[PDB]
Amino acid sequence: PVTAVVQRVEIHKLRQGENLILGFSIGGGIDQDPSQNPFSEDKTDKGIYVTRVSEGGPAEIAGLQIGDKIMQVNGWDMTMVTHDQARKRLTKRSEEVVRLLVTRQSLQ
Amino acid sequence: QLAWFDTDL
Repeated sequence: PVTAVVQRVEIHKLRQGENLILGFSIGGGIDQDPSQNPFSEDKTDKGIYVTRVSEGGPAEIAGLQIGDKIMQVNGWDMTMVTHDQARKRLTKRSEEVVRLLVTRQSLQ
Repeated sequence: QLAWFDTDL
């Protein structure tokens, strides 16, 4: 049985003109083959995983870690979305602060 | 068919 430990990470986007940046990369999504996930516990997990964190970027200072699984973003579930949907949820230009619920640990 | 891949944000 799986019990995920979730914690929060608040990222403050960087606005370089018309260029909004979070400073991290995401992989996964229900439309992608999960057997290829390089972090996942269960190779059938189609969740959204953080694959990279940019040095000196907002995500780094916020505490996001490579390998973290994104469960939610500003209230929106991220457990069963397509890669594109995941991206759209994390790229709302009108939002400056993106609040995340992530898991980098299981219980036991 | 579609492989696992990542995108930068």
